[PDB]
Amino acid sequence: ITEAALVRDILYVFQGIDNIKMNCYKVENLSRSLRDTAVRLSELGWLHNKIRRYTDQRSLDRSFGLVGQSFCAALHQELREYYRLLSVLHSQLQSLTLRRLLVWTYDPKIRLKTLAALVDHCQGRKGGELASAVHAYTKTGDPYMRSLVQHILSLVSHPVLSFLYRVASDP
Amino acid sequence: AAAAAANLNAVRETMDVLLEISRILNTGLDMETLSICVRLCEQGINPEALSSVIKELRKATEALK
Amino acid sequence: NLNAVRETMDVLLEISRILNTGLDMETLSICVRLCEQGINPEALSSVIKELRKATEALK
Amino acid sequence: AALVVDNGSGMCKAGFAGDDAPRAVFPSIVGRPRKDSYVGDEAQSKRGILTLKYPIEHGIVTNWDDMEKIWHHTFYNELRVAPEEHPVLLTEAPLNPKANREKMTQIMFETFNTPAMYVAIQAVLSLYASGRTTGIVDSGDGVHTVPIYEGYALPHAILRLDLAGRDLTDYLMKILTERGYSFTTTEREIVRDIKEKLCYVALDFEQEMATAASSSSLEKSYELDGQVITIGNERFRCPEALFQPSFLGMECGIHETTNSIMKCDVDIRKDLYANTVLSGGTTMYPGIADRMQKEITALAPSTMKIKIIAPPERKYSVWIGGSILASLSTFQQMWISKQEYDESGPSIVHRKCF
Amino acid sequence: AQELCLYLTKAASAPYFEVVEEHEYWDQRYTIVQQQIPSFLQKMADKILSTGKYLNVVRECGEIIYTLKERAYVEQIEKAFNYASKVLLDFLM
Amino acid sequence: ITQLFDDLCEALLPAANRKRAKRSLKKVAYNALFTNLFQLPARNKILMLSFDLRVGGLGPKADRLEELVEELEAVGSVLDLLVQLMDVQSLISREECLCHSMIQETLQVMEAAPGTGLPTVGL
Amino acid sequence: VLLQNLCCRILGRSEADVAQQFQYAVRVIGSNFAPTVERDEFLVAEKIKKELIRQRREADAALFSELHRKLHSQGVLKNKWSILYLLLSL
Repeated sequence: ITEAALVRDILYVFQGIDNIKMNCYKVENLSRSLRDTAVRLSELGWLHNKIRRYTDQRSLDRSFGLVGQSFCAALHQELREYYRLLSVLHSQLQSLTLRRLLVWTYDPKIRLKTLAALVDHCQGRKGGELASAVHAYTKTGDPYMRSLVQHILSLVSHPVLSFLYRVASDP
Repeated sequence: AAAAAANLNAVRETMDVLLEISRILNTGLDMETLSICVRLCEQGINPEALSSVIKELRKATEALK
Repeated sequence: NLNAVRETMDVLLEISRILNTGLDMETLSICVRLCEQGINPEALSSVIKELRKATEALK
Repeated sequence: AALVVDNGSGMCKAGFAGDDAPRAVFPSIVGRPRKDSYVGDEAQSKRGILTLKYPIEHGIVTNWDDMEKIWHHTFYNELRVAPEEHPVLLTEAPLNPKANREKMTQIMFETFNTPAMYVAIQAVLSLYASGRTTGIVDSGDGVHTVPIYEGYALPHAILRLDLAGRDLTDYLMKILTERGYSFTTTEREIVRDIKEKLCYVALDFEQEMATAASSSSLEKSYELDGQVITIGNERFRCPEALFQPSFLGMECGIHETTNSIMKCDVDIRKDLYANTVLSGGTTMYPGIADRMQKEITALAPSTMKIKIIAPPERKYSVWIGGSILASLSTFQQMWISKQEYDESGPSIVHRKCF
Repeated sequence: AQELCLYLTKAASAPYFEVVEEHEYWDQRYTIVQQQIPSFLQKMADKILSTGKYLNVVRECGEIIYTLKERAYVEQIEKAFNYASKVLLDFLM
Repeated sequence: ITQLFDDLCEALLPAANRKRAKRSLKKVAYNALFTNLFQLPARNKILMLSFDLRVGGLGPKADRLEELVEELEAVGSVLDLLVQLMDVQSLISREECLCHSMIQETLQVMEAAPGTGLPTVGL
Repeated sequence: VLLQNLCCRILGRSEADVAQQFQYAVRVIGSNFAPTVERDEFLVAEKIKKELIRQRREADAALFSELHRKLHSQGVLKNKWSILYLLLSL
């Protein structure tokens, strides 16, 4: 199995579409130096699933509220960009290798680390209680995360400040 | 030199012939105004649009006089 | 009056946005208030283009 | 670094070209016992045991021996630099006698051995600081309306008014005393403070007097030893003297003097009217810009566009203008070098500093 | 490796210099912890605690760089504590 | 006026010596202000720019530029300062230059001499 | 800027005075910039002769034919259709 063939499948495992198959993306031959680097790279694609399932399962039911939409519709502007990176990486496959990917995808291994762990801390929260559980992620100090989550808060807290400028009501 | 003076002659001719076609057609234009309307028509401009303007500014200069 | 001078200052941002001038909101209020003093605007066109020039030599 | 030294009738301002403000400001005084010579704040602090001299009392240097001491003080005490190591830009009053310009030049090169120097008119520097080269400008401590066109002051149209901050301070002492208090002693320093902090120029004198006479709405308190005193119509009556010198027994106000414009060529008068710039500590009174606007408008043709420019930093606009000028690329060729001085002598200043 | 360990501490200190522990009648609100003292600010361990403390009894009512043999930050703290009191003391008179 | 030039010099200063550059940039403000001082209506200059708008399309925007200067009448020297200073095919041609300006900005570093684009190796 | 000189030639004024008309001239010229009909100097010529003949001025209809050739002889005019289409209208 050539190294180029692995670079062909990995660019798909970054999305969910599976040599590399589906919780770790167990790869199934080739030398040990190749399987190890694929394993870590393939697993980044698995994260992308956990963040995609939420923005697809909750984009189905109509009883998630008005805040749960501006959150589920702010996890997409932070995904189109992840679809622009996959665009660029594919145009060069026609040269890049495994050891060259690690530096390319070292940063989106973190943004896909906060978002894939921001949708688990707020699972059953709807309404304002969700805008209060994506604010408990700002007390972090890490200048790269505190400047990412402090942007999703600026979108999730827009519907809340829409009622206010216009608290449980009773029908 | 010379080719820069031969062009200033071939333009004073044409600007003198267009002034003849202008008087036998009895357009109210004169030698000064007519040199503006020629320059405009060189760059490419609708004479159906440019003539509506002149037919208007001349129609408003009377309400002020 | 401060409500009027806010609107007149807010409209003036757009005509500086579609004219593709690099002036952001802060540098605009600086230049508007400075032009409001009475300085000739033909000179201000040169200081901004030079401050932006020496700023680029750093980067 | 080049030095910028603003020689004031009451306060000298000194610093380095390129800076936004002077590094030092001190009284233009030299004192000797009634350490042999005292200059600046120290002379003032120990005035009790000294006889004070004011070598540039009205803007023009009258005693060069003490002026030299003020400059020595400026370099070695205030700025802590050696003049022989830095070019020096000095300021001068409008209508400064030609002989004085040569004297200043000779002293800088021969006494202080400056590597380079230049002298500029105070009013011109203030205009530069406002971003202009044309306009009419200066009220300080001991003494001008200066029309300037394209960077050149017009000497024939310059007017001098021997009425400034010092006179206003003494007038305030007088009217506060008439009120029932008593400010008469070299108390003058206290009143100067009251003046700088609580005075203002009324838009309309009579209306303001009527308001103060029928209510306490214009009164302000000032604390001395703890005694709190009240200042009423004196707040605006004091600076009113700038507009009506008769209050001081003097026979024109600053608005009328700003006559200077009428002495200029008719073709540049509109530029002056549209660019009347205020400078100096005595132009710091709140309300002075609007009052000038109103008064000039009354004197000028109804069709004239009048604009009074009052920079927030006008108290030091002379110095700031010097800092700006000395920092200009095109100005470097304008300095008088020690070489040029050795070649042509003191009189070169007339050609180099026109 | 002295340019490096200055690049870390310049970035590992922005969170601290943007905020001494608090509690929940007023001498037990904020109290100095003795261990976590930089031992080069030990000279001013009392002016820091006293500087922010005055800012809170008014708030609820209604840049620094490290250099060696140069005290540009020790002087920078005194320039703020000398204002921290002049806003509260005047607030009570 | 001596301060309004000091606040102007702060805005154009890009955020990060920031204490001496402001002192030197205030020179460039003064060194350039007095060059013009040493050496025509207002609304007409907008129309001459309104014309050039309509020619290259975008008519309604030009009908807006004139809509505001008509209400700004009921200040003239301020607008005199401002005048001094296929819908789908363009989409697919933008998201293609990005992938040309994203694989280039990083392949110019991935393949070079060891230690060129790296800043820590430059120490 | 050239449209504003025209408004100062026809109406005798300065550009600071006449600005309502120049507001009406940008409305018409703009959005009507591109030429709407195919351009040919032949058809426009056979309509300036047909017009001077209709006024019993048959002598100037054969003089124009000699002035329209000189325009081609010198060759400093790029669009000869436009300037004739306009001179005929006025």
